[PDB]
Amino acid sequence: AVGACVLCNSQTSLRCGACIRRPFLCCKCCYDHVISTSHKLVLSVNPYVCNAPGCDVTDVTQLYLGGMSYYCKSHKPPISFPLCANGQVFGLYKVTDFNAIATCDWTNAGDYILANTCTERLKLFAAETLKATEETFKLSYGIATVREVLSDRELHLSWEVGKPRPPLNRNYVFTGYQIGEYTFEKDAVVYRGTTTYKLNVGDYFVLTSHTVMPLSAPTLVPQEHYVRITGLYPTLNISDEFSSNVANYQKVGMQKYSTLQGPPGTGKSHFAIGLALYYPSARIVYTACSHAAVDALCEKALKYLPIDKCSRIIPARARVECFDKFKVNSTLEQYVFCTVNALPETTADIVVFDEISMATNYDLSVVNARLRAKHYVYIGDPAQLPAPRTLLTKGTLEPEYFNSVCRLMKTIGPDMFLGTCRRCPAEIVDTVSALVYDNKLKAHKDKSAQCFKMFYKGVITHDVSSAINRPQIGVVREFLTRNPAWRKAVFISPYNSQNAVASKILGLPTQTVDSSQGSEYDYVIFTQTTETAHSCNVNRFNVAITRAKVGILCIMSDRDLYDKLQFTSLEI
Ligand SMILES: [Zn+2]
Ligand SMILES: [Zn+2]
Ligand SMILES: [Zn+2]
Repeated sequence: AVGACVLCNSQTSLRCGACIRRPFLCCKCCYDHVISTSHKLVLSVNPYVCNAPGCDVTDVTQLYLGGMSYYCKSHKPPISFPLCANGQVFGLYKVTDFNAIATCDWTNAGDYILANTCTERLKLFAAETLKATEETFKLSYGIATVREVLSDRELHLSWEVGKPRPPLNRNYVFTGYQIGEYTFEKDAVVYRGTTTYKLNVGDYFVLTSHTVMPLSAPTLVPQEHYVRITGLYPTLNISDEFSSNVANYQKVGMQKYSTLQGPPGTGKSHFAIGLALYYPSARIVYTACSHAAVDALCEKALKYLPIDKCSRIIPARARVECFDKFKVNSTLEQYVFCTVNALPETTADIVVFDEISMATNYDLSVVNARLRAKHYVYIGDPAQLPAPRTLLTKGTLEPEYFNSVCRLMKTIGPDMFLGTCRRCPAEIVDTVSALVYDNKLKAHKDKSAQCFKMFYKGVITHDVSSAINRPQIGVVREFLTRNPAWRKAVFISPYNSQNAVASKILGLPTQTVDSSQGSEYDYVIFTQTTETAHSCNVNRFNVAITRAKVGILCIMSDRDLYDKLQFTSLEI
Protein backbone atom coordinates (compact mmCIF):
# COMPACT_ATOMS: atom_id res chain seq x y z
CA ALA A 1 0.00 0.00 0.00
CA VAL A 2 3.09 2.30 0.52
CA GLY A 3 4.95 2.27 -2.87
CA ALA A 4 6.69 4.48 -5.50
CA CYS A 5 4.93 6.65 -8.18
CA VAL A 6 5.25 4.91 -11.64
CA LEU A 7 5.82 8.38 -13.30
CA CYS A 8 8.09 10.46 -10.92
CA ASN A 9 9.00 7.73 -8.32
CA SER A 10 7.74 9.97 -5.39
CA GLN A 11 6.56 7.87 -2.38
CA THR A 12 2.72 7.77 -1.80
CA SER A 13 -0.27 5.75 -0.45
CA LEU A 14 -2.21 6.40 -3.74
CA ARG A 15 -2.77 3.58 -6.31
CA CYS A 16 -5.26 4.07 -9.24
CA GLY A 17 -8.06 1.49 -8.63
CA ALA A 18 -9.23 1.96 -12.25
CA CYS A 19 -5.94 0.95 -13.95
CA ILE A 20 -5.89 -2.94 -14.39
CA ARG A 21 -2.37 -2.95 -12.74
CA ARG A 22 -3.23 -0.53 -9.79
CA PRO A 23 -0.03 1.52 -10.05
CA PHE A 24 1.20 3.74 -7.14
CA LEU A 25 0.57 7.39 -8.30
CA CYS A 26 2.02 10.40 -6.37
CA CYS A 27 -0.50 13.11 -5.21
CA LYS A 28 0.49 15.54 -8.09
CA CYS A 29 0.41 12.69 -10.75
CA CYS A 30 -2.78 10.85 -9.36
CA TYR A 31 -4.62 14.20 -9.82
CA ASP A 32 -3.53 14.73 -13.47
CA HIS A 33 -4.70 11.07 -14.14
CA VAL A 34 -8.19 11.26 -12.45
CA ILE A 35 -9.04 14.78 -13.82
CA SER A 36 -8.18 13.76 -17.48
CA THR A 37 -9.56 10.12 -17.65
CA SER A 38 -12.72 8.10 -16.67
CA HIS A 39 -10.40 6.77 -13.85
CA LYS A 40 -11.83 8.21 -10.57
CA LEU A 41 -11.30 5.37 -7.98
CA VAL A 42 -8.14 6.14 -5.88
CA LEU A 43 -6.97 3.37 -3.44
CA SER A 44 -4.83 3.65 -0.22
CA VAL A 45 -4.82 1.56 3.06
CA ASN A 46 -8.60 2.18 2.72
CA PRO A 47 -10.39 3.16 -0.55
CA TYR A 48 -11.27 6.84 -1.28
CA VAL A 49 -15.05 6.15 -1.01
CA CYS A 50 -17.76 8.09 0.99
CA ASN A 51 -17.77 6.56 4.55
CA ALA A 52 -21.47 7.53 5.01
CA PRO A 53 -23.50 4.27 5.38
CA GLY A 54 -25.10 3.13 2.06
CA CYS A 55 -23.52 5.94 -0.04
CA ASP A 56 -22.09 4.73 -3.41
CA VAL A 57 -19.87 7.81 -4.27
CA THR A 58 -16.36 6.38 -5.20
CA ASP A 59 -15.31 9.27 -7.56
CA VAL A 60 -12.33 11.05 -5.84
CA THR A 61 -13.30 14.39 -7.57
CA GLN A 62 -16.69 14.28 -5.70
CA LEU A 63 -14.99 13.42 -2.31
CA TYR A 64 -13.67 15.34 0.75
CA LEU A 65 -11.64 14.66 3.97
CA GLY A 66 -13.72 15.10 7.21
CA GLY A 67 -11.61 14.25 10.26
CA MET A 68 -9.48 11.22 9.21
CA SER A 69 -12.38 9.99 6.92
CA TYR A 70 -13.82 10.64 3.41
CA TYR A 71 -17.32 11.81 2.35
CA CYS A 72 -19.18 13.08 -0.77
CA LYS A 73 -20.75 16.63 -1.04
CA SER A 74 -24.06 15.16 0.38
CA HIS A 75 -22.32 13.70 3.56
CA LYS A 76 -19.17 15.81 4.34
CA PRO A 77 -19.06 17.72 7.65
CA PRO A 78 -18.81 21.57 7.67
CA ILE A 79 -14.99 21.36 8.24
CA SER A 80 -14.04 19.25 5.15
CA PHE A 81 -11.31 19.57 2.43
CA PRO A 82 -11.95 18.38 -1.20
CA LEU A 83 -9.59 15.38 -1.86
CA CYS A 84 -8.91 16.83 -5.39
CA ALA A 85 -7.61 20.45 -5.22
CA ASN A 86 -4.41 22.47 -6.00
CA GLY A 87 -3.34 19.97 -8.74
CA GLN A 88 -3.16 17.20 -6.06
CA VAL A 89 -5.14 14.30 -4.44
CA PHE A 90 -4.74 14.25 -0.61
CA GLY A 91 -2.39 11.39 0.42
CA LEU A 92 0.79 10.78 2.53
CA TYR A 93 4.20 12.45 1.65
CA LYS A 94 2.16 15.21 -0.21
CA VAL A 95 1.48 12.08 -17.91
CA THR A 96 -0.70 12.55 -21.08
CA ASP A 97 1.18 9.35 -22.17
CA PHE A 98 0.43 7.63 -18.79
CA ASN A 99 -3.31 8.44 -19.43
CA ALA A 100 -3.36 7.02 -23.05
CA ILE A 101 -1.55 3.79 -21.86
CA ALA A 102 -3.80 3.36 -18.75
CA THR A 103 -7.12 3.62 -20.72
CA CYS A 104 -6.35 2.13 -24.25
CA ASP A 105 -7.73 -1.34 -25.24
CA TRP A 106 -4.46 -2.16 -27.22
CA THR A 107 -6.39 -2.77 -30.52
CA ASN A 108 -4.70 0.26 -32.24
CA ALA A 109 -1.07 0.44 -33.55
CA GLY A 110 -0.83 3.93 -31.88
CA ASP A 111 -1.12 2.14 -28.48
CA TYR A 112 2.05 0.08 -29.27
CA ILE A 113 3.80 3.18 -30.67
CA LEU A 114 3.26 5.13 -27.41
CA ALA A 115 4.24 1.99 -25.30
CA ASN A 116 7.68 2.24 -27.11
CA THR A 117 8.26 6.08 -27.43
CA CYS A 118 7.47 6.73 -23.71
CA THR A 119 9.81 6.83 -20.61
CA GLU A 120 11.32 3.54 -19.28
CA ARG A 121 8.97 3.14 -16.24
CA LEU A 122 5.97 3.79 -18.59
CA LYS A 123 7.28 1.03 -20.97
CA LEU A 124 7.04 -1.47 -18.03
CA PHE A 125 3.57 -0.14 -16.97
CA ALA A 126 2.54 -0.37 -20.68
CA ALA A 127 4.00 -3.95 -20.95
CA GLU A 128 2.23 -5.36 -17.78
CA THR A 129 -1.04 -3.59 -18.79
CA LEU A 130 -0.88 -4.94 -22.38
CA LYS A 131 -0.07 -8.50 -21.16
CA ALA A 132 -2.82 -8.24 -18.46
CA THR A 133 -5.32 -7.14 -21.14
CA GLU A 134 -4.05 -9.93 -23.50
CA GLU A 135 -4.72 -12.54 -20.73
CA THR A 136 -8.17 -11.18 -19.56
CA PHE A 137 -9.16 -11.39 -23.30
CA LYS A 138 -8.43 -15.21 -23.42
CA LEU A 139 -11.45 -15.61 -21.04
CA SER A 140 -13.75 -14.06 -23.79
CA TYR A 141 -13.36 -17.16 -26.10
CA GLY A 142 -15.69 -20.23 -25.99
CA ILE A 143 -14.78 -23.71 -24.57
CA ALA A 144 -14.12 -26.53 -27.15
CA THR A 145 -15.85 -29.81 -26.07
CA VAL A 146 -14.97 -32.99 -28.11
CA ARG A 147 -18.11 -34.46 -29.85
CA GLU A 148 -16.35 -37.52 -31.50
CA VAL A 149 -12.78 -38.99 -32.01
CA LEU A 150 -11.99 -40.20 -35.61
CA SER A 151 -8.28 -41.34 -35.51
CA ASP A 152 -4.98 -40.68 -33.57
CA ARG A 153 -4.59 -37.16 -35.17
CA GLU A 154 -8.17 -36.07 -36.29
CA LEU A 155 -11.43 -35.28 -34.31
CA HIS A 156 -14.73 -33.22 -34.56
CA LEU A 157 -15.39 -30.32 -32.06
CA SER A 158 -18.51 -28.83 -30.27
CA TRP A 159 -18.07 -25.07 -29.38
CA GLU A 160 -19.70 -22.97 -26.55
CA VAL A 161 -22.73 -20.91 -27.85
CA GLY A 162 -22.62 -17.10 -27.16
CA LYS A 163 -18.76 -16.79 -26.91
CA PRO A 164 -16.59 -16.38 -30.08
CA ARG A 165 -14.31 -19.28 -31.28
CA PRO A 166 -10.54 -18.50 -31.23
CA PRO A 167 -8.58 -18.59 -34.55
CA LEU A 168 -7.78 -22.31 -35.21
CA ASN A 169 -3.99 -22.42 -35.99
CA ARG A 170 -0.70 -23.38 -34.16
CA ASN A 171 -0.64 -19.77 -32.68
CA TYR A 172 -3.55 -20.52 -30.23
CA VAL A 173 -2.48 -23.29 -27.75
CA PHE A 174 -5.22 -24.59 -25.34
CA THR A 175 -4.77 -26.52 -22.06
CA GLY A 176 -6.90 -29.73 -22.17
CA TYR A 177 -8.82 -31.25 -19.19
CA GLN A 178 -4.79 -31.24 -16.98
CA ILE A 179 -4.23 -33.69 -19.94
CA GLY A 180 -1.43 -31.44 -21.39
CA GLU A 181 -1.42 -28.60 -24.01
CA TYR A 182 -2.96 -29.17 -27.53
CA THR A 183 -3.24 -27.47 -31.02
CA PHE A 184 -5.77 -27.68 -33.97
CA GLU A 185 -5.55 -27.30 -37.84
CA LYS A 186 -8.26 -27.66 -40.61
CA ASP A 187 -16.04 -30.61 -40.65
CA ALA A 188 -12.76 -32.63 -40.10
CA VAL A 189 -10.08 -30.96 -37.83
CA VAL A 190 -6.56 -32.21 -36.77
CA TYR A 191 -5.67 -32.56 -32.99
CA ARG A 192 -1.99 -32.40 -31.78
CA GLY A 193 -1.33 -33.14 -28.05
CA THR A 194 1.96 -32.04 -26.36
CA THR A 195 1.29 -35.28 -24.35
CA THR A 196 0.17 -38.34 -26.49
CA TYR A 197 -3.33 -39.14 -25.02
CA LYS A 198 -6.20 -41.43 -26.25
CA LEU A 199 -8.61 -38.46 -26.93
CA ASN A 200 -11.71 -38.94 -24.63
CA VAL A 201 -15.20 -37.72 -25.84
CA GLY A 202 -16.83 -34.96 -23.69
CA ASP A 203 -13.44 -33.76 -22.27
CA TYR A 204 -12.96 -29.97 -22.91
CA PHE A 205 -10.03 -27.59 -23.79
CA VAL A 206 -9.60 -23.94 -22.51
CA LEU A 207 -7.01 -21.20 -23.41
CA THR A 208 -3.93 -21.02 -21.09
CA SER A 209 -4.65 -17.77 -19.11
CA HIS A 210 -1.19 -17.35 -17.40
CA THR A 211 -0.99 -14.75 -14.52
CA VAL A 212 0.94 -11.55 -15.52
CA MET A 213 3.63 -10.89 -12.85
CA PRO A 214 4.78 -7.30 -12.16
CA LEU A 215 7.96 -6.09 -13.96
CA SER A 216 10.82 -4.41 -11.95
CA ALA A 217 13.84 -4.31 -14.33
CA PRO A 218 14.11 -1.88 -17.28
CA THR A 219 13.76 -3.25 -20.87
CA LEU A 220 17.40 -2.06 -21.39
CA VAL A 221 19.81 -1.44 -18.43
CA PRO A 222 21.26 2.11 -18.84
CA GLN A 223 24.11 2.14 -21.49
CA GLU A 224 27.76 2.06 -20.22
CA HIS A 225 30.84 2.59 -22.48
CA TYR A 226 34.28 1.41 -21.29
CA VAL A 227 37.81 2.41 -22.49
CA ARG A 228 38.92 -1.28 -22.15
CA ILE A 229 37.29 -4.81 -22.38
CA THR A 230 35.57 -5.02 -18.94
CA GLY A 231 35.23 -8.31 -16.94
CA LEU A 232 36.07 -10.59 -19.95
CA TYR A 233 39.49 -12.09 -21.05
CA PRO A 234 40.10 -12.39 -24.85
CA THR A 235 42.09 -15.15 -26.70
CA LEU A 236 45.14 -14.35 -28.93
CA ASN A 237 44.80 -17.83 -30.56
CA ILE A 238 41.37 -16.98 -32.21
CA SER A 239 40.26 -19.53 -34.92
CA ASP A 240 40.41 -17.88 -38.44
CA GLU A 241 36.74 -19.05 -38.83
CA PHE A 242 35.73 -16.24 -36.32
CA SER A 243 38.47 -13.65 -37.27
CA SER A 244 35.91 -11.51 -39.21
CA ASN A 245 34.04 -10.82 -35.87
CA VAL A 246 37.02 -9.86 -33.56
CA ALA A 247 36.47 -6.01 -33.71
CA ASN A 248 32.68 -6.60 -32.99
CA TYR A 249 33.66 -9.04 -30.15
CA GLN A 250 35.86 -6.22 -28.64
CA LYS A 251 32.88 -3.76 -28.99
CA VAL A 252 30.72 -6.30 -26.97
CA GLY A 253 33.44 -6.10 -24.21
CA MET A 254 33.68 -2.22 -24.21
CA GLN A 255 29.88 -1.60 -23.63
CA LYS A 256 27.21 -2.80 -21.11
CA TYR A 257 24.82 -3.91 -23.94
CA SER A 258 25.31 -4.10 -27.74
CA THR A 259 22.83 -4.45 -30.69
CA LEU A 260 23.65 -6.68 -33.75
CA GLN A 261 21.48 -6.36 -36.91
CA GLY A 262 22.13 -9.55 -38.94
CA PRO A 263 19.92 -9.93 -42.08
CA PRO A 264 19.13 -13.56 -43.03
CA GLY A 265 22.19 -15.83 -43.45
CA THR A 266 24.80 -13.17 -42.40
CA GLY A 267 26.31 -15.20 -39.48
CA LYS A 268 24.19 -14.39 -36.34
CA SER A 269 24.54 -17.98 -34.84
CA HIS A 270 28.22 -17.95 -35.91
CA PHE A 271 28.68 -14.58 -34.15
CA ALA A 272 26.80 -15.73 -31.00
CA ILE A 273 28.82 -19.03 -30.64
CA GLY A 274 31.98 -17.17 -31.84
CA LEU A 275 31.72 -14.88 -28.78
CA ALA A 276 32.34 -17.87 -26.39
CA LEU A 277 35.53 -18.92 -28.32
CA TYR A 278 36.80 -15.27 -28.16
CA TYR A 279 36.01 -14.99 -24.40
CA PRO A 280 36.72 -18.67 -23.59
CA SER A 281 36.37 -18.53 -19.71
CA ALA A 282 33.21 -16.29 -19.87
CA ARG A 283 29.91 -17.80 -18.60
CA ILE A 284 27.36 -17.11 -21.40
CA VAL A 285 23.56 -17.52 -21.10
CA TYR A 286 21.99 -17.95 -24.59
CA THR A 287 18.28 -16.94 -24.54
CA ALA A 288 15.42 -16.26 -27.05
CA CYS A 289 11.57 -16.27 -26.73
CA SER A 290 11.04 -19.57 -28.70
CA HIS A 291 12.28 -23.18 -28.27
CA ALA A 292 13.32 -23.18 -31.98
CA ALA A 293 15.58 -20.04 -31.57
CA VAL A 294 17.30 -21.57 -28.43
CA ASP A 295 17.62 -25.01 -30.26
CA ALA A 296 19.25 -23.27 -33.28
CA LEU A 297 21.84 -21.73 -30.84
CA CYS A 298 22.29 -25.26 -29.30
CA GLU A 299 22.94 -26.82 -32.80
CA LYS A 300 25.60 -24.13 -33.51
CA ALA A 301 27.16 -24.60 -29.99
CA LEU A 302 27.26 -28.46 -30.43
CA LYS A 303 29.63 -27.90 -33.45
CA TYR A 304 32.12 -25.49 -31.71
CA LEU A 305 31.75 -25.51 -27.86
CA PRO A 306 32.66 -28.35 -25.43
CA ILE A 307 29.42 -30.43 -24.82
CA ASP A 308 30.37 -30.92 -21.08
CA LYS A 309 29.99 -27.11 -20.45
CA CYS A 310 26.52 -26.79 -22.21
CA SER A 311 23.06 -27.19 -20.59
CA ARG A 312 19.62 -26.88 -22.31
CA ILE A 313 17.19 -25.58 -19.54
CA ILE A 314 13.71 -27.16 -20.03
CA PRO A 315 10.61 -26.16 -17.96
CA ALA A 316 9.18 -29.32 -16.23
CA ARG A 317 5.88 -28.17 -17.93
CA ALA A 318 7.44 -29.39 -21.26
CA ARG A 319 5.46 -28.04 -24.30
CA VAL A 320 7.38 -29.10 -27.52
CA GLU A 321 10.25 -31.60 -28.08
CA CYS A 322 13.53 -29.55 -28.07
CA PHE A 323 17.34 -29.99 -27.98
CA ASP A 324 18.38 -33.36 -26.37
CA LYS A 325 22.23 -33.47 -26.89
CA PHE A 326 23.13 -31.37 -23.78
CA LYS A 327 22.84 -32.15 -20.02
CA VAL A 328 19.21 -30.95 -19.27
CA ASN A 329 18.54 -28.40 -16.42
CA SER A 330 22.14 -27.90 -15.17
CA THR A 331 21.89 -24.14 -14.37
CA LEU A 332 25.62 -24.00 -13.38
CA GLU A 333 27.21 -25.09 -16.74
CA GLN A 334 29.40 -22.35 -18.44
CA TYR A 335 26.86 -22.48 -21.37
CA VAL A 336 23.10 -22.31 -20.57
CA PHE A 337 20.53 -22.40 -23.46
CA CYS A 338 17.06 -21.34 -22.22
CA THR A 339 13.80 -19.70 -23.48
CA VAL A 340 13.15 -16.28 -21.76
CA ASN A 341 10.04 -17.64 -19.93
CA ALA A 342 12.09 -20.48 -18.25
CA LEU A 343 15.27 -18.43 -17.32
CA PRO A 344 16.63 -19.11 -13.81
CA GLU A 345 17.70 -16.32 -11.41
CA THR A 346 21.49 -16.35 -12.18
CA THR A 347 24.45 -14.15 -13.25
CA ALA A 348 26.62 -14.19 -16.40
CA ASP A 349 29.67 -12.51 -17.98
CA ILE A 350 27.66 -12.28 -21.27
CA VAL A 351 23.93 -12.69 -21.98
CA VAL A 352 23.10 -13.33 -25.67
CA PHE A 353 19.46 -12.54 -26.50
CA ASP A 354 18.73 -13.85 -30.05
CA GLU A 355 15.72 -13.37 -32.47
CA ILE A 356 15.23 -9.92 -30.86
CA SER A 357 12.57 -8.84 -33.40
CA MET A 358 10.30 -11.55 -31.77
CA ALA A 359 10.92 -10.12 -28.20
CA THR A 360 8.28 -7.94 -26.45
CA ASN A 361 9.24 -5.25 -23.84
CA TYR A 362 7.76 -7.71 -21.27
CA ASP A 363 10.47 -10.27 -22.44
CA LEU A 364 13.26 -7.57 -22.46
CA SER A 365 12.31 -6.67 -18.83
CA VAL A 366 12.14 -10.34 -17.59
CA VAL A 367 15.67 -11.04 -19.00
CA ASN A 368 17.10 -7.99 -17.07
CA ALA A 369 15.19 -9.26 -13.95
CA ARG A 370 16.50 -12.90 -13.94
CA LEU A 371 20.05 -12.33 -15.44
CA ARG A 372 22.50 -9.93 -13.68
CA ALA A 373 25.33 -9.81 -16.32
CA LYS A 374 28.55 -7.88 -17.23
CA HIS A 375 27.43 -7.67 -20.94
CA TYR A 376 24.03 -8.05 -22.74
CA VAL A 377 24.16 -8.79 -26.53
CA TYR A 378 20.93 -8.28 -28.56
CA ILE A 379 20.89 -10.22 -31.86
CA GLY A 380 18.30 -10.20 -34.65
CA ASP A 381 16.88 -8.09 -37.49
CA PRO A 382 14.13 -5.42 -37.33
CA ALA A 383 13.44 -6.26 -41.04
CA GLN A 384 12.18 -9.70 -39.80
CA LEU A 385 8.94 -10.68 -38.02
CA PRO A 386 7.71 -9.36 -34.63
CA ALA A 387 5.77 -11.28 -31.92
CA PRO A 388 2.08 -11.52 -32.92
CA ARG A 389 0.00 -8.80 -31.07
CA THR A 390 -3.22 -10.81 -30.58
CA LEU A 391 -5.21 -7.64 -29.57
CA LEU A 392 -3.88 -5.34 -32.39
CA THR A 393 -6.52 -5.22 -35.20
CA LYS A 394 -6.18 -1.56 -36.38
CA GLY A 395 -2.97 -0.03 -37.89
CA THR A 396 0.35 -1.77 -38.79
CA LEU A 397 3.17 -1.93 -36.20
CA GLU A 398 6.39 -0.56 -37.82
CA PRO A 399 9.78 -2.17 -36.87
CA GLU A 400 10.85 0.88 -34.73
CA TYR A 401 7.95 -0.01 -32.31
CA PHE A 402 8.65 -3.80 -31.96
CA ASN A 403 10.57 -3.31 -28.65
CA SER A 404 13.30 -0.93 -27.27
CA VAL A 405 16.18 -2.85 -29.05
CA CYS A 406 14.41 -2.56 -32.48
CA ARG A 407 13.59 1.10 -31.72
CA LEU A 408 17.34 1.76 -31.10
CA MET A 409 18.31 -0.28 -34.26
CA LYS A 410 15.83 1.76 -36.41
CA THR A 411 16.64 5.23 -34.86
CA ILE A 412 20.42 5.45 -33.98
CA GLY A 413 21.30 2.28 -35.98
CA PRO A 414 22.62 -1.05 -34.64
CA ASP A 415 26.09 -1.17 -32.94
CA MET A 416 27.10 -3.89 -35.44
CA PHE A 417 25.62 -4.90 -38.86
CA LEU A 418 26.43 -8.26 -40.63
CA GLY A 419 26.54 -6.98 -44.24
CA THR A 420 26.98 -10.14 -46.41
CA CYS A 421 24.29 -12.82 -46.97
CA ARG A 422 25.98 -16.25 -47.51
CA ARG A 423 22.70 -18.28 -47.77
CA CYS A 424 20.67 -16.85 -50.70
CA PRO A 425 21.03 -16.68 -54.48
CA ALA A 426 21.92 -13.07 -55.47
CA GLU A 427 18.40 -12.59 -57.03
CA ILE A 428 16.98 -12.87 -53.46
CA VAL A 429 19.82 -10.87 -51.79
CA ASP A 430 19.45 -7.96 -54.32
CA THR A 431 15.60 -7.92 -53.88
CA VAL A 432 15.55 -7.74 -50.03
CA SER A 433 18.70 -5.45 -49.99
CA ALA A 434 16.68 -2.79 -51.88
CA LEU A 435 13.38 -3.60 -50.09
CA VAL A 436 14.33 -3.41 -46.33
CA TYR A 437 18.16 -3.00 -45.95
CA ASP A 438 18.67 0.32 -47.85
CA ASN A 439 20.96 -1.56 -50.33
CA LYS A 440 23.50 -2.29 -47.52
CA LEU A 441 23.11 -6.13 -47.71
CA LYS A 442 25.55 -7.84 -50.16
CA ALA A 443 25.35 -11.24 -51.94
CA HIS A 444 28.16 -13.75 -51.39
CA LYS A 445 26.46 -16.28 -53.75
CA ASP A 446 26.11 -15.83 -57.54
CA LYS A 447 22.59 -15.51 -59.02
CA SER A 448 21.31 -19.18 -59.03
CA ALA A 449 19.10 -18.75 -62.20
CA GLN A 450 16.65 -20.92 -60.13
CA CYS A 451 14.57 -17.95 -58.71
CA PHE A 452 11.17 -17.54 -60.48
CA LYS A 453 8.14 -15.24 -60.06
CA MET A 454 4.64 -15.67 -61.53
CA PHE A 455 1.93 -12.99 -61.29
CA TYR A 456 -1.26 -15.09 -60.74
CA LYS A 457 -4.12 -13.67 -58.55
CA GLY A 458 -6.13 -16.94 -58.81
CA VAL A 459 -9.22 -17.20 -56.55
CA ILE A 460 -9.32 -16.48 -52.82
CA THR A 461 -11.52 -18.67 -50.58
CA HIS A 462 -11.48 -18.48 -46.76
CA ASP A 463 -11.45 -21.09 -43.96
CA VAL A 464 -13.12 -18.58 -41.58
CA SER A 465 -10.56 -15.68 -42.07
CA SER A 466 -7.48 -17.81 -43.05
CA ALA A 467 -7.04 -17.48 -46.86
CA ILE A 468 -6.77 -20.27 -49.49
CA ASN A 469 -5.86 -19.95 -53.24
CA ARG A 470 -6.52 -23.30 -55.00
CA PRO A 471 -5.55 -21.95 -58.46
CA GLN A 472 -2.14 -20.71 -57.04
CA ILE A 473 -1.62 -24.32 -55.79
CA GLY A 474 -2.78 -25.52 -59.26
CA VAL A 475 -0.02 -23.43 -60.90
CA VAL A 476 2.53 -24.98 -58.41
CA ARG A 477 1.31 -28.55 -59.17
CA GLU A 478 1.82 -27.74 -62.93
CA PHE A 479 5.33 -26.25 -62.33
CA LEU A 480 6.37 -29.33 -60.29
CA THR A 481 5.66 -31.82 -63.19
CA ARG A 482 8.11 -29.72 -65.39
CA ASN A 483 10.71 -29.06 -62.63
CA PRO A 484 11.19 -32.42 -60.80
CA ALA A 485 14.26 -31.04 -58.89
CA TRP A 486 11.76 -28.92 -56.84
CA ARG A 487 10.10 -32.17 -55.56
CA LYS A 488 12.19 -31.59 -52.37
CA ALA A 489 10.87 -27.95 -51.97
CA VAL A 490 9.29 -26.55 -48.77
CA PHE A 491 5.89 -24.91 -49.57
CA ILE A 492 5.47 -21.51 -47.78
CA SER A 493 2.50 -19.11 -47.59
CA PRO A 494 1.27 -16.46 -45.17
CA TYR A 495 -1.73 -18.76 -44.17
CA ASN A 496 -2.13 -22.17 -42.39
CA SER A 497 -5.30 -22.87 -44.39
CA GLN A 498 -3.41 -22.42 -47.74
CA ASN A 499 -0.65 -24.67 -46.26
CA ALA A 500 -3.28 -27.34 -45.26
CA VAL A 501 -4.59 -27.45 -48.88
CA ALA A 502 -1.04 -27.42 -50.42
CA SER A 503 -0.07 -30.30 -48.05
CA LYS A 504 -2.93 -32.55 -49.40
CA ILE A 505 -2.59 -31.58 -53.15
CA LEU A 506 1.27 -31.27 -53.49
CA GLY A 507 2.66 -33.50 -50.66
CA LEU A 508 5.49 -30.95 -50.05
CA PRO A 509 6.34 -30.22 -46.41
CA THR A 510 4.61 -26.95 -45.39
CA GLN A 511 5.54 -23.86 -43.33
CA THR A 512 3.97 -20.41 -42.65
CA VAL A 513 6.30 -17.45 -43.28
CA ASP A 514 6.22 -16.71 -39.49
CA SER A 515 7.17 -20.38 -38.57
CA SER A 516 9.82 -20.46 -41.45
CA GLN A 517 11.82 -17.63 -39.72
CA GLY A 518 15.30 -18.86 -38.63
CA SER A 519 15.19 -21.93 -41.02
CA GLU A 520 16.67 -22.41 -44.54
CA TYR A 521 15.85 -24.92 -47.35
CA ASP A 522 17.39 -25.64 -50.80
CA TYR A 523 14.12 -24.85 -52.62
CA VAL A 524 11.11 -22.76 -51.50
CA ILE A 525 7.71 -22.43 -53.20
CA PHE A 526 5.87 -19.30 -51.97
CA THR A 527 2.18 -18.57 -52.85
CA GLN A 528 1.27 -15.06 -51.63
CA THR A 529 -2.38 -16.39 -51.51
CA THR A 530 -4.09 -12.95 -51.05
CA GLU A 531 -3.38 -9.19 -51.42
CA THR A 532 -3.73 -8.11 -47.73
CA ALA A 533 -1.53 -6.03 -45.36
CA HIS A 534 -0.60 -9.45 -43.79
CA SER A 535 0.53 -11.03 -47.13
CA CYS A 536 2.12 -7.76 -48.40
CA ASN A 537 4.01 -6.93 -45.18
CA VAL A 538 7.62 -6.25 -46.36
CA ASN A 539 9.11 -7.91 -43.22
CA ARG A 540 7.05 -11.11 -43.85
CA PHE A 541 7.95 -10.98 -47.58
CA ASN A 542 11.67 -10.48 -46.61
CA VAL A 543 11.59 -13.62 -44.37
CA ALA A 544 9.59 -15.65 -46.99
CA ILE A 545 12.11 -15.31 -49.89
CA THR A 546 15.31 -15.40 -47.73
CA ARG A 547 14.55 -18.98 -46.57
CA ALA A 548 15.96 -20.38 -49.90
CA LYS A 549 19.61 -21.49 -50.48
CA VAL A 550 19.28 -22.48 -54.21
CA GLY A 551 15.84 -21.85 -55.71
CA ILE A 552 12.56 -20.05 -55.06
CA LEU A 553 9.25 -19.92 -56.97
CA CYS A 554 6.97 -17.01 -55.90
CA ILE A 555 3.37 -17.04 -57.16
CA MET A 556 2.40 -13.40 -56.37
CA SER A 557 -0.93 -11.52 -55.92
CA ASP A 558 0.65 -8.04 -55.41
CA ARG A 559 1.96 -6.12 -58.49
CA ASP A 560 4.38 -4.03 -56.34
CA LEU A 561 6.11 -6.99 -54.62
CA TYR A 562 5.94 -9.00 -57.90
CA ASP A 563 7.73 -6.22 -59.92
CA LYS A 564 10.37 -5.75 -57.14
CA LEU A 565 11.33 -9.48 -57.31
CA GLN A 566 14.61 -9.58 -59.39
CA PHE A 567 13.64 -13.06 -60.66
CA THR A 568 12.99 -14.68 -64.04
CA SER A 569 9.22 -14.40 -64.74
CA LEU A 570 7.37 -17.60 -65.86
CA GLU A 571 4.22 -17.75 -68.12
CA ILE A 572 0.79 -19.54 -67.79
ZN1 LIG B 1 -6.00 4.74 -13.78
ZN1 LIG C 1 4.27 11.00 -9.55
ZN1 LIG D 1 -21.88 10.21 0.53
